[PDB]
Amino acid sequence: DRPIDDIVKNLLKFVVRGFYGGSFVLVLDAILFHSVLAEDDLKQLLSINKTELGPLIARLRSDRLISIHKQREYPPNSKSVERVYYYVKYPHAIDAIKWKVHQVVQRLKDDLDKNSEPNGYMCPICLTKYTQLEAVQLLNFDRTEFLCSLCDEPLVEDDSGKKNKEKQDKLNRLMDQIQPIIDSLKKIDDSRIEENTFEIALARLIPPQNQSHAAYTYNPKKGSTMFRPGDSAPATLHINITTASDEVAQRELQERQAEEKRKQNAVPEWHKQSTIGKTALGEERENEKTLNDYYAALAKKQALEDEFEDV
Amino acid sequence: MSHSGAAIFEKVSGIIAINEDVSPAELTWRSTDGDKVHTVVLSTIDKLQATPASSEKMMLRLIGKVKPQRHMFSFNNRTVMDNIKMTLQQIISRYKDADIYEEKRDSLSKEKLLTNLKLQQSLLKGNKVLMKVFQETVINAGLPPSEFWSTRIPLLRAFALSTSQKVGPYNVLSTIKPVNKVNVNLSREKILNIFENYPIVKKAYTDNVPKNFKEPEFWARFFSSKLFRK
Amino acid sequence: QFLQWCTLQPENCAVFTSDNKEMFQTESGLVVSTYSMVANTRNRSHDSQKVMDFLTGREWGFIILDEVHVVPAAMFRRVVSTIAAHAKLGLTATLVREDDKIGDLNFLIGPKLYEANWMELSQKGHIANVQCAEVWCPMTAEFYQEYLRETARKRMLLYIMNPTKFQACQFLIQYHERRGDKIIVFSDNVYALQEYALKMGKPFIYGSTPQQERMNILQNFQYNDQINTIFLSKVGDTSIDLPEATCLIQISSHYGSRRQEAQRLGRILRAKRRNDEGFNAFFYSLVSKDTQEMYYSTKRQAFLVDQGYAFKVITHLHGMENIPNLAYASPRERRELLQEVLLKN
Amino acid sequence: PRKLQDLGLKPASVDPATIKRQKGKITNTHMTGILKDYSHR
DNA sequence: AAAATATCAT
DNA sequence: ATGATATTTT
Ligand SMILES: [Mg+2]
Ligand SMILES: [Zn+2]
Repeated sequence: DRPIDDIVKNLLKFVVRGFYGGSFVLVLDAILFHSVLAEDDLKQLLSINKTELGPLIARLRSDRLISIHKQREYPPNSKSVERVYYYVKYPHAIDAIKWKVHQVVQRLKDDLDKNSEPNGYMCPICLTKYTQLEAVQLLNFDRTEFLCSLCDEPLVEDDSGKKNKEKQDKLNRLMDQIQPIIDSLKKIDDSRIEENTFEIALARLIPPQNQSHAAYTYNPKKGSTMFRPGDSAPATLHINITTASDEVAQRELQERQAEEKRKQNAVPEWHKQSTIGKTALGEERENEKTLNDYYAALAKKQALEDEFEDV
Repeated sequence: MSHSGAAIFEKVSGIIAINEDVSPAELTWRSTDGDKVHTVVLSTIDKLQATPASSEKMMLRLIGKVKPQRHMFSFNNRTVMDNIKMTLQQIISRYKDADIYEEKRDSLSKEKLLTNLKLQQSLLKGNKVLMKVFQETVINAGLPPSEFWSTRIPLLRAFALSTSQKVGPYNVLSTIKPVNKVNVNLSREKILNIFENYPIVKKAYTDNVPKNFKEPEFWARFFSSKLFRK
Repeated sequence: QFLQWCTLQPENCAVFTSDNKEMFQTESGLVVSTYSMVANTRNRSHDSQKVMDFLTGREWGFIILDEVHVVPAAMFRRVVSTIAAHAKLGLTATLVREDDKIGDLNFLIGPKLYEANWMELSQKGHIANVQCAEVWCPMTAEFYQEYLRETARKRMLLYIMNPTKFQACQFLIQYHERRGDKIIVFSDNVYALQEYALKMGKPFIYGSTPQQERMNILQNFQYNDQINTIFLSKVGDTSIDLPEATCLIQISSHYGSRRQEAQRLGRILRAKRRNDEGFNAFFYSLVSKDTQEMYYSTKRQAFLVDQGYAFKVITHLHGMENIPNLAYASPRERRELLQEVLLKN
Repeated sequence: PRKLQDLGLKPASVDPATIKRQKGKITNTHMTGILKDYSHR
């Protein structure tokens, strides 16, 4: 329950809200409120059919903000069914977010750099783009205009010359609107996050429904060496108050223990006295009351059977 | 965390929580919808049983004092069960231990010595021959009681000093050694020394004497607390 | 012991024993072996032969002849000649030998450099005090009559299996087990050893026992409360360490030989609880009155008398009659045992 | 993770491929079973 | 499990 | 010189 988990949760919520639609927020928030959600349970929670949930789950899996886990279940009174669970793998989600943010920033930076380059040329008819260097070898004999090789028609200058400021504004807007992600990423990198799996995610589980069919458990097959891709990750105190009666009792027990120890090391009888001639082996209560009454007079004068183990 | 976790009760999923602030501590499980709520007081619970870790299925059953009452809880993750099981064991053992214990259950001036009536009675009760002579010489004889103690001042002073002297201060807590289950012994003199040397323990004790819980449970909590370590 | 008390590492330690013939490949190191392996001349396996050739190959600086009281044997003398060492040291506790070969040690290894007083070390608290005793076990009339007629070699089995001796051994073990004392009962006669052990439901060690079982019994008897007493044989008479043992009995023993008596007594002279105040180990010798065992026992304890130990004769064992159960109490049981022992020869 | 490290950013994940997945006859007869094996101390 | 060589005592 | 017991090897 470290604050790092909350920070990562905030990063995921902000990223989903800012870079995904509405239903995406619903799906990812549910698996963020509940550590692991079954496919059937998720549909019931959001009241969205399978078709609607299709694009949401698939898209979130592509960006690796969510992870899937398929396991066989054996309900007591139903046919075995393969269930699907969704949970968040923080190391992958953070890495995917970091790379994607870098790519978007880099792409805009490259676009801004490219725009400053000379416009170029393009043919109006065949719509073939000619660069400044490439067009300079196509000018006619009269040195008047550039002629397209395919069409033999004058070329027309390219646009985007005046967009120089537009790209800079676009880059400025993104960085202004992406600052929370950068701050969250910096905090995440400062600390360390342990890799999450289905078993670990089940710890922070809040059951969605009273009688969900899916069993939110994990019982891997015994002695199964099979490995699947993307399925592995890196006293009581007793107190006894002693009173006078107990104190003397403890002393008596200690004395008895000492006596037993002394007797243990004592030499046998046959080793102490020379054995030769022995046969060969082969009322006061009334007095107290009258005193109490007398003293009382004084003071007045002055004034379901299963395997189990004990725990 | 240890206090709260996910569990299934009566084939219904829900959240199981442990409340220790309210005495006695109680365990309450509530369904996801909240329509179903069950509460069990740990004081009544006596024995706790858990399925072996080898078994795939995980459950915890609590059986209380009487057709004994039983309460069974099922968990999803094994780690949560261990934390819940450990905390329940601590409280169950602590409450059981308390039940076992319950089942077991100037002044030296000559003038003031003469005037000290209570001291005279205490001495006379303890001694027999002196009481016998006092009865003869003050009940039927009629000699003034005050005059009798005039000639027995040294005996009266010695008796008073036999209970008006106290041992010197010492590091009481450093003498306590716990010596898993560990037995540590305490004595009334030991309890008094702790209160005198450490007023904070006295302030904590006075509040909880009859109100929070019985005295024996206090020491078990105290020795298991970080305050004792500090 | 070498590992526990020095800086040497396993790289330089190799044991040339029957269990394993591992040899050290380091430039130099310690090699511990046994007399039989080195002394053997006629038939030795090739795998052992290579290690033996390795032993004879390099020149050694030091050679320790542990238990040097057997070197003067007919064949063990070859160990000194075969192995070439500059300095040879012999270490033994009982420099006693029935024949006149003990003096030969002075020209096989070297002069007797040093000696220590058994009594002196006992006072210093280094070796536990022992109160030796020699219990006299009378032979019953039915048993005794068969003793006289039988021949000498058959004579041994009559008094070793004396029913009175059996009762004495049972009483001493029961009495000393109450005091929480570990008891070792030596018996050179294998048949008597097994018979006593089976009746008493206690373990035993001798030649037939494998190395693994023998070690297991030794380790178990050292660290288990239930197994307080174990019987032994000639194998354990010499050169074994076991601090737990405090008491000791011998129902039967080899012919008159001071070496075995001293060695058996030494088995309980290193008790860890020797410095405790007012402690005395025990050493019991059960013999049959009027038999040849009395002659041997007197001749078998001469070395102990010279060193200082004194033997006390115990004619009567107090408290034996009150024992609820005593073996061979009924006359029928004695007769059955007499027939069983007689059928042996 | 490799691309992130090359770009100069600390990666929070690792490549899954780097993960690691992890006698002779006994003469002492009558008393063979009662005694337990105290191999070490 | 059976052979063979030593050792320790008569 | 013989008989026990122990040890090593095949
Ligand atoms: Mg030695
Ligand atoms: Zn064109």
